[PDB]
Amino acid sequence: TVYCTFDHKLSLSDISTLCKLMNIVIPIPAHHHLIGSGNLGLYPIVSSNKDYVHIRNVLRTMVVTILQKVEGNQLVLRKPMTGQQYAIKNTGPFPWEKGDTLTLIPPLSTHSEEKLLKLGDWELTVPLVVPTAIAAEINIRLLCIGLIAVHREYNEMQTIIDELCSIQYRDVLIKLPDIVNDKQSMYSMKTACISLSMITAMAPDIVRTYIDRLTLEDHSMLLIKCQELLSLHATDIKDELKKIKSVLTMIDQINSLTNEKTYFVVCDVSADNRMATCIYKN
Amino acid sequence: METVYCTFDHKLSLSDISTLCKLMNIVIPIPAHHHLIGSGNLGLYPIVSSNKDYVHIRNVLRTMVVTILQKVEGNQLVLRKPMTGQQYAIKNTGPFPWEKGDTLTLIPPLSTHSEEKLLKLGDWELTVPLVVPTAIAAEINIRLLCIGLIAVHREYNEMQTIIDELCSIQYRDVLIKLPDIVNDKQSMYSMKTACISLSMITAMAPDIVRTYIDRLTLEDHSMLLIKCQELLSKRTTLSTQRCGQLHATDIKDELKKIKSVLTMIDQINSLTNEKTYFVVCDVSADNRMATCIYKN
Amino acid sequence: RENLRIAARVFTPCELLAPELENLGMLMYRFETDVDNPKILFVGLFFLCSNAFNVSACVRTALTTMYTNSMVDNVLSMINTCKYLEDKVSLFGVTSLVSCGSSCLLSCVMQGNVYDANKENIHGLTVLKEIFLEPDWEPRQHSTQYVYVVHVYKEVLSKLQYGIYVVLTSFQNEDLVVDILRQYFEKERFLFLNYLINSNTTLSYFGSVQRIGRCATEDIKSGFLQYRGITLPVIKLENIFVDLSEKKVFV
Amino acid sequence: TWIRHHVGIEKPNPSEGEALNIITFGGINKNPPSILLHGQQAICEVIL
Amino acid sequence: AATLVRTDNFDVECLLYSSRAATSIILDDPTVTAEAKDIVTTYNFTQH
Amino acid sequence: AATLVRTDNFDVECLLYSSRAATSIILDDPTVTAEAKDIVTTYNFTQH
Repeated sequence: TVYCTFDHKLSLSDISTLCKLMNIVIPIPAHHHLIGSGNLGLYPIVSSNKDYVHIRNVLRTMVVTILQKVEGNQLVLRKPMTGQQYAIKNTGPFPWEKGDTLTLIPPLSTHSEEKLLKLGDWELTVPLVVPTAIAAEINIRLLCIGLIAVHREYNEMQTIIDELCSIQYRDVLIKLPDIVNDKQSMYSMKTACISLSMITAMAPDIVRTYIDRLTLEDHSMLLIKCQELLSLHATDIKDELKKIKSVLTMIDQINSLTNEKTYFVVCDVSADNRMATCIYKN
Repeated sequence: METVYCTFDHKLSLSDISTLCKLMNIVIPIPAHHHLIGSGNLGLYPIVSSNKDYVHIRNVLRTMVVTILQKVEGNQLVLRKPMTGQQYAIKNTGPFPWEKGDTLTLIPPLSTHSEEKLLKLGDWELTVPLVVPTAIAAEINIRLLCIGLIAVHREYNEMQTIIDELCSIQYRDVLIKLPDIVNDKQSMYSMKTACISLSMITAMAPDIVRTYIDRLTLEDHSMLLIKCQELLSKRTTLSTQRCGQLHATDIKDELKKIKSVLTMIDQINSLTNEKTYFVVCDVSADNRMATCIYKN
Repeated sequence: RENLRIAARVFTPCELLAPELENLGMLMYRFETDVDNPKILFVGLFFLCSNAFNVSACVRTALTTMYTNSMVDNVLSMINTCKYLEDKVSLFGVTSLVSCGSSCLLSCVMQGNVYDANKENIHGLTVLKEIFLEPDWEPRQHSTQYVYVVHVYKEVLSKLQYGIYVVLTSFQNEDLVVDILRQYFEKERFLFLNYLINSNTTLSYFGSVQRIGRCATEDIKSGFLQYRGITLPVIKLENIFVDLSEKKVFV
Repeated sequence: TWIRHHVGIEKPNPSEGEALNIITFGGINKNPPSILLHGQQAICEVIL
Repeated sequence: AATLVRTDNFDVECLLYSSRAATSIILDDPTVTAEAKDIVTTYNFTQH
Repeated sequence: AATLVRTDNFDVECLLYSSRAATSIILDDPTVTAEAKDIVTTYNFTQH
């Protein structure tokens, strides 16, 4: 239990907004029994350069809590234990099909201003909760923006970004503007580049043959699309096992790049789909 | 709440109640949608043999809620779902022996159609995932991928004996034959999305890494540049002879190549890892059941 | 009463546990064996830190003199003739209740704090001082740290040499930990990007990290162990909620 | 290189975009100076 | 030329006056709570 | 020619009938399980 106290008296509109906002994950860095206005939420970091991946890294470092039982200016945050059941109100604009794993993502800046809190040069920046599929999708897009923006053209950076950025998952359009192009993608691409070099050097003889053998036997239309992208074996089988194991491990590494740690596992969903129950903590 | 009650559609025979009493502890995967019928959405019968991909099978088996049988009533199944970090008891189903401290996991059943098919109640049956150690799970994954790769391959006069040497595995003096034979497709699982995606990764890697390493080394990288020169030059010693297009590529082309090669990895996310569903603490006598703890 | 800790009774021949029959709280390793009568055989952390490459020659020969008999010589030969290390030996837990019989009985804790019974003198994990390092942005950041064990290999032109590291970090996230470990380990990593192609031994990575469990920041204290007068500097974690997780490899 | 050599800076200051942008986040990797007598000092600079 | 600036921190003991009954203090009964871990029980007294 | 098929979704209320005493139900006495925590002591209970 972490009690928050803002030291500043809030109005009835503020207590109505927090009553609307009850049962939401808020991350804290402090790990004390007491927190205040300075450490609550994500505003004490989102003034430093506003970089999405920077917020993502420190948000990985943060310690997550659940809002509970606001008694006026005092604000209970439960520290939720491992694998126990907890009720979460959602903020991500999604339809939230049950049983999927959930991660915790930096807030994608919508054009409309937030109505959560703005009080005395301090807002309540709440990070969103998303499914792991669209989380990995966003991380793919981050890595891809760096792969393209290491390459340099004039009036083509905008041509890549405006086509790529607006994505749709479960009838929801989101976008990520103003990428600073830091070297974050360069390191997290550099180990990918290393691993793709290893996939090249360690990939077996069966597999790139397996394309041509599959195509020369039979054909399918998605195989013809893969062909568009494309354009003796005398008992070496333990070597083949080892090479396929190495290629699989490189794919595990590049998957561990774009993967985000699942923070929640959904069991029951309300019909309004504002609150859902989970049984997980990392 | 803590437990789950399933109700069978039909009454149970005497041999069927005897089968459930033989199987009174087992893992059962259930989907997230709580279906109260004891014939629908339990044991994963509705997922294999109705929608089969072997990446879909591995994905859904990863995402399903494991739940262990506890007690059989006169009509209903009592199914307790595990809490993480606590002890439970598992009766042994897999062929491979359990020893103490082993990490356990759930692989899909090697579904030859010669099994005894534990329940068979009017076109509905019960197939359980095999509780198996983790090194075995990696090994069986790689052997199944090897069979699915070399099965499509033609004009090998050694094809029957190399499929035999793939299907023969051995681990702690318990042999099993892998059912991925000469492609009867009883349950071959067909692994076509998996094999095409693996070969797209091993296909798209060298030219995307070539288009990157041909760029921006005016500073001393000297840790990736010459390293990737050696890495590319071992496997492809003769590099870029005919050139295909003679080096006229698009920024959108490299965009699409990067996006596809990063999408296929998160498609083969299912064959990426295996999670330790159980860490067995002690093994009971005669290796028929074992008390374990639950993780993930 | 109440316990809530998870233990396992253990039979191991008494030759291998030479100082670890005296100082309670040590990491233990499972070593499966193709010999069918001892299917599993249990290995001391310091016993494998013998042929770890991090350990300097003085500490290595000192604990080799703590670790010289015929049975240990044969077991070290078996470990060296194993191709890789990390899945022929394996992490197992923390020592409590040495019995020292003929074939000695060991309790070993999987989860929870390290205590036999009656909850007097709750023991702690004992790590050799050479074999750990804390790569982090700020050392001992705010509060309690997660303790991980990392196996790292090295290749000096003949064979593979394994190396045993222990990291202590405030980061819980395994992705953040492997991202700071690649920054620590990049040099020998590029050496293995050279090596793993020309190698034919079945391995696929540079190292792997696995969580032991929680510690407490104010409960880290220095000291030494001594067996037959061999003073050996150790850093003793005091109260440990043992929380094993999966192995996470990195190349 | 010549400017750094004359003003007395270590020639490898870059490290993969500032240690993968944690020296963008800013901090200490160096040993602080081995001898110290009077505590803290920091002198800024305006050109005129 | 240059106007070099610098700040310096001083160790200052520093006294306070206050008139009597300047501010009032209301306080609850302190609340007692317990957390029972597997090896210790942490007791916590909060007072508002 | 061309024949064109269509799925249409409908929300339908269903009338329901039952006999005089169609089922007989057997009700547990409810057993108040007192869970204790630091702040809230949720007293969950069940009926079988």
